[PDB]
Amino acid sequence: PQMVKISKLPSDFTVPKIRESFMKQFIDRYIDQKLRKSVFSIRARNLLEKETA
Amino acid sequence: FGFISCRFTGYPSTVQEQALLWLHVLSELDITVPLQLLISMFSDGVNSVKELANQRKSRADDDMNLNCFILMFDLLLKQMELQDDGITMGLEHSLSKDIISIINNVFQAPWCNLCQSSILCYQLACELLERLAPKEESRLVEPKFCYQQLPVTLRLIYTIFQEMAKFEEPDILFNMLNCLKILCLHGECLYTARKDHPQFLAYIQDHMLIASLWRVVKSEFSQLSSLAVPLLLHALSLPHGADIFWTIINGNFNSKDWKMRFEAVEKVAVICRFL
Amino acid sequence: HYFLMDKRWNLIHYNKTYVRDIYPFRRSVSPQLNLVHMHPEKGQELIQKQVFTRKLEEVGRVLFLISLTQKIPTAHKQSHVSMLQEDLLRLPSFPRSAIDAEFSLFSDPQAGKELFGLDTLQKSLWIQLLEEMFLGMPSEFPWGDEIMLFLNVFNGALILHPEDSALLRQYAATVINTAVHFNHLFSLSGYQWILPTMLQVYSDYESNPQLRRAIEFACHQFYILHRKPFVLQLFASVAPLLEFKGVSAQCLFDLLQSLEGETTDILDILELVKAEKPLKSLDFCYGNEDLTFSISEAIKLCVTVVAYAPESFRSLQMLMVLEALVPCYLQKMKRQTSQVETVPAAREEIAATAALATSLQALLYSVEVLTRPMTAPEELDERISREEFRRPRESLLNICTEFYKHCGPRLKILQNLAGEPRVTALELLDVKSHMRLAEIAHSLLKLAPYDTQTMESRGLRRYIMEMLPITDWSAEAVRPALILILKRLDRMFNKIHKMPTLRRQVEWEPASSLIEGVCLTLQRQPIISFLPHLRSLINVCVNLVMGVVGPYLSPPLPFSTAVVRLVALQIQALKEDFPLSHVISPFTNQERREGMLLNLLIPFVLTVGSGSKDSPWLEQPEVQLLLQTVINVLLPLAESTSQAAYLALKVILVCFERQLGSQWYWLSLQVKEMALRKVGGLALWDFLDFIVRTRIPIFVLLRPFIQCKLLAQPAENHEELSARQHISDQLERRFIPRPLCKSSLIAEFNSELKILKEAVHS
Repeated sequence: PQMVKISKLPSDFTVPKIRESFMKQFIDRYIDQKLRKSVFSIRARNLLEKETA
Repeated sequence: FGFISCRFTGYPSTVQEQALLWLHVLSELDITVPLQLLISMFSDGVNSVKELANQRKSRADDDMNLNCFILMFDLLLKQMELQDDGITMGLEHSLSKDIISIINNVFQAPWCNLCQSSILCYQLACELLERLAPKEESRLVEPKFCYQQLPVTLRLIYTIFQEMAKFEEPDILFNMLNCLKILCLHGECLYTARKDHPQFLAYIQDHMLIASLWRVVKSEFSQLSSLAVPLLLHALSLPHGADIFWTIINGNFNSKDWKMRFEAVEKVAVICRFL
Repeated sequence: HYFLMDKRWNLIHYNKTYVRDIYPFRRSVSPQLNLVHMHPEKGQELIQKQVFTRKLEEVGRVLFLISLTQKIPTAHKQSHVSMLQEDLLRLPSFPRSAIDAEFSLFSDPQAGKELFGLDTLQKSLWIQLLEEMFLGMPSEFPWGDEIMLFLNVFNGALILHPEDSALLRQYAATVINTAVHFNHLFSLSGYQWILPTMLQVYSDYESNPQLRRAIEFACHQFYILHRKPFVLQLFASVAPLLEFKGVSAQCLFDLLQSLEGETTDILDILELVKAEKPLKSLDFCYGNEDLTFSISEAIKLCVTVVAYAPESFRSLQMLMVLEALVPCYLQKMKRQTSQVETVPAAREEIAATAALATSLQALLYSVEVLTRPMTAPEELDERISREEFRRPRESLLNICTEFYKHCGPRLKILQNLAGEPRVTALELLDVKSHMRLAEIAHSLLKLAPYDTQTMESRGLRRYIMEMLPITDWSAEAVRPALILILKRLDRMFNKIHKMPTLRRQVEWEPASSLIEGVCLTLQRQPIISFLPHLRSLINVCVNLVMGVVGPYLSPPLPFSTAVVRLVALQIQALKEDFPLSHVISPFTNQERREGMLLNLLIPFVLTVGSGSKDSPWLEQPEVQLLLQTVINVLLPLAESTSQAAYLALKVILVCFERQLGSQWYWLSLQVKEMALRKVGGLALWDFLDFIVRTRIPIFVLLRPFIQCKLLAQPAENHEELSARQHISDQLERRFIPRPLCKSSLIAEFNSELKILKEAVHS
């Protein structure tokens, strides 16, 4: 099982266990803040927005 | 705090919003305004708004009033995080009753952006109720009258149901059902109503409780039913609930209108999902 | 009123229904329709009824196919499933039929909710049918982009009915079933077909705690099955959706924090999972007790994806994800350590900051190919290449600046509250890291003079104005980064000042921002003043502010102010190595003294003298030199030059009043000589009126000459007559105490300077 090995790391960073195959295929391819929750939810529920999606 | 206090005793939302804003700026700096004075001046502000609306009606602002109330709830929450630390006053507390009365009046008071502000107001009221609650669900079930002279929590439950009859947005109904869950559960409001105010509980059961909980049960918004069903079971455990639910089920499922049976199937399925 | 209708078959056609769906046969005789006039309400009622019947028919068709598949024996299952899959693929209208809805009929208060109930039933049935097809196909089925054609239906069902708990848990169960079954597909891809939709729904319905809980539970199960590949696919599918609508940078952090902690199953999703066991990692390599997904692990994953191929597009996607995650992570750490006692949390936060520092130093070390300048590369393609060049560098600068700014003072506070001095002040972002940041910024600056968007880049501006000042610049090891940045700035500003006037089209707001960053660095650490590149940069900036034809367009107010502030700070730092006389010498010559007065001298005196009651930034010899310069512009003349000289004299007298000290008699003698020579000619009376108004310490000395002698001389012209009369009125029977904390005087000086500057060029 070939695992991702990278050079020139600071020697204090251990690369996570990621398979080389996956890495290769991965690389190749006013209180307005509070009201933002309600605005987002109402926009999402609107039939026009669902129709557009 | 006389200059802030005077702004609320008899002025419209335009005058009161300035004071609430420059009290919000004080709260942002962790300046502990005493909670009793804050509650008193907020009660004065809500009463002044209500009196001015009554005067306008008799002689014969909405966003302003709602924004004032949002700032009011927000300041109450923020100042309770600097003073009421380490202890959760029960619903039967001297200041918790005053906060409940303020929330009651705000809900009763005449209030795109309007919908968001309304949702925010109900959310802040729910947060206040959470703060004033024992913060622990008690046992869900146990194995005319005078509208006043009732505990403020019973009036708040009554008005939350009354207002919920007038709304359809899932966010509004979710926040209102959350307030009821804090009141009906998380505190023996309806239990104490049964023990001490049987007539009020009978009226609520026969007229608003189960009918409105049944109305708010929908399959599209199962978030609402997630709160409706525990409240519905708690209502059924209470007196007069079983009969009303029996009449509702019998009338719906035996209806000749196939659409009514179509809807009742959904309602009962969603009730069963959250049993 | 008018509806298309079929009379042979009693059908009234809903507008959004495709013709070929209802009339599918290509027989010789074409369908015959009628343009029937109806009352609109009656027509809509008929359409609602017939659409409901048709939708019930479709429900029955799906149910019939489901039952047929389930009746098929254990053998013939794969053959039947393959037949179904190929039939769906060759069906020209499969996803549209399985995913559409009657949005024009849902809104009707009558017969609208019944259609919605039927739609929820149909979507759930389609999900069940496609899961039945998937489970029965070979687990190693060679898929492609066609799997989306079958997965979009799932996503479609989650767009229409996200808040339906039955639909939501059916979706989660079937997606987990497909992830388990098509394990190899969903260990490399597949989540990219599904995760963007789930993230969009999670961000959209923030107000729905049940939906968010279900999505978080599903993502937790995904991490249980595929651990690191799933997180990488999650970041790759959230990178396009991130915004700085769109998936926010906070809801992603909320999803991650839900991932790290175990979540309860409120909707009983697991009971519908076909492989319902205690879910394990589908890969033996990831088989471990790694059920906890720390955010630090996500940061390490993004750093690793960048380190693998720094210039890849996926690299910049993961850089964007890191830029979204790190601020939220730091704020969350601060909040957590504030909510709990400092004694136990101090060690945890120090360790976490050290881990993040090592991760970011790994990210900076493992990226040296982004330090390279943009190799010289239709026009849209070049702009796309420039954006792809600038994006990773800007993101790296933003990430490192944010982390350093937050964790500097935070680490100092923690070590103060650590309860033990044994904790050494670990220098986060060591010398090589600072060099990396400087070389990345150097590449961006080398691109900047040709791209208006590169100099306006927020990452480069943040690094210059918020990372250079923070760095110590005391140790010799770190200084070369600053020297490199200073040399790059000197070269770009020299090129702007050089022969090409086209280069001067560069927007002066980013240039002023760079100069302000240099000023802030110099003010924070005066030790950097001795750098020769800094002196060259200041010289180039001075040559830019002065109108100089390349061996013209005057720089605007912000750039000139920044340059003057830099000059003032440098003079403050280098008391004698950088004299102000040196700055003013190359401009004391005639034909250039006006520009010096109106562009350097007056702005310099306004910047230094104003701002406080006392201004000890400028020493006495410098004040003497400036006074001599102004008087030499005056005494040993053009009208505009004289006006500028008198304005500068007023500015020096007011701003540097205390510094003059025992130098009022000589000033009075010089002013008396100016009056005798009629140096000003015009506006000299304005200068005297100013002196009388402000009653500056020279007013008491010049009172006798102005009163008894100057007013005795007859007036020449009405223009001077009015000023003389105003001065006489202001002398006696007029007190008018106008001065007030020198603010009004400085405002008057600045306004007069602006007016004179506008009048000169016109």
